Amino acid sequence: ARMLAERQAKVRALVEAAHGLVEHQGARAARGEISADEARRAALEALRALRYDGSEYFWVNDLEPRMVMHPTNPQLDGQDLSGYRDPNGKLLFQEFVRTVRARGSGFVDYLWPKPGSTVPVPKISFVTQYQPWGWVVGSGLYVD
Ligand SMILES: [Zn+2]
Repeated sequence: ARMLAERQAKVRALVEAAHGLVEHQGARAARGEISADEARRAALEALRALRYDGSEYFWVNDLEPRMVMHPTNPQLDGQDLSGYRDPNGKLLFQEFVRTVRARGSGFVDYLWPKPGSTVPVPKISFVTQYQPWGWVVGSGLYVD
């Protein structure tokens, strides 16, 4: 059974929620209520704090690509990701940026550890963009 389109739909749906949260903050900056900086910090505070289905999480990177906020591997924060490869050599962050720059959003598969461990395992993530800040927002499921 497969059965996996359903899980991908749920990831897609949670990432769309994260897109909503980000647009909501951006809109407030646009109307001049908070500075752009406050808006970005409020979005990151919510994304850093949120989990779903237990330990599933969101991260944010920019278009360089450079990490903005990663909640389970925070040592990546501010690091240049161009050239970051998983163990099969995949430039996965470059592929996120190409996908959103070319299609607006979409699924990208790659190898990445589960929270709390270090062995990269098969992952399928939905990534989306918030263009006014040059952000990519993502979340994925672990195939196994
Ligand atoms: Zn509101």
